[PDB]
Amino acid sequence: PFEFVTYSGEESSPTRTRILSAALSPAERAIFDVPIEKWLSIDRSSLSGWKCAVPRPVTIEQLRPVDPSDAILRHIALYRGPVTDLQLDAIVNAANTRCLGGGGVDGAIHRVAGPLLLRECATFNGCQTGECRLTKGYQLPARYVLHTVGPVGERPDMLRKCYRSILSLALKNGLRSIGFCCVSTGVYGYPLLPATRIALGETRKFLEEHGGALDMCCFACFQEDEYKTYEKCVG
Repeated sequence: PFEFVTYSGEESSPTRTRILSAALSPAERAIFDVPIEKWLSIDRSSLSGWKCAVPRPVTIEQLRPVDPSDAILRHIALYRGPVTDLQLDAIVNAANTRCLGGGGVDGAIHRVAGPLLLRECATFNGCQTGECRLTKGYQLPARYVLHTVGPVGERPDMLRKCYRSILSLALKNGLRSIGFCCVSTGVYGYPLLPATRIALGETRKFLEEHGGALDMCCFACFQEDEYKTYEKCVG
């Protein structure tokens, strides 16, 4: 009934051309051609080209909410592991401005999802800082990927704007569960604790104003320092 909103903002190309010129099998081409709106509910195993690349996905049912009693914290969990394990409606990819893969979480999301993720990214012209692109998740257990570009260094309005762009696209398109990674921390140099407070603060904001639209915001903390910082902040 609705066309998805796939970019939160308003609108090198040789590389994009080369990525898009690569041959596809007929089975891969059929996956790539599924309309973005249908991917959420399609039976992915009905497509002969598809498989899930994560042997034991983590489902909503397996996540421990921070506090079941609380109207907000029943919808938040922490996960000790990579965001790519999470079988949710979307996971967040901490991309760069080119939005064509890279190192760290960007690179691992591309490896698990398979080469169609890169190909879909090559159909649009990058992602501005503060904004979010939506793509299918291909071989990930999660249905979609929310590609966001965080700021370099400690720019709080810009980082807030990432979390807003992500949560706003999720609400508009009916994505009810989101797996977050730690945007702008590590090599982009946003200090970990202040970044974490922005992430949790914006998420709380959304959960207060839009209770019946979001079932679960999961914060995947692959590293120990990330996990302990989030753990201390939430309870």
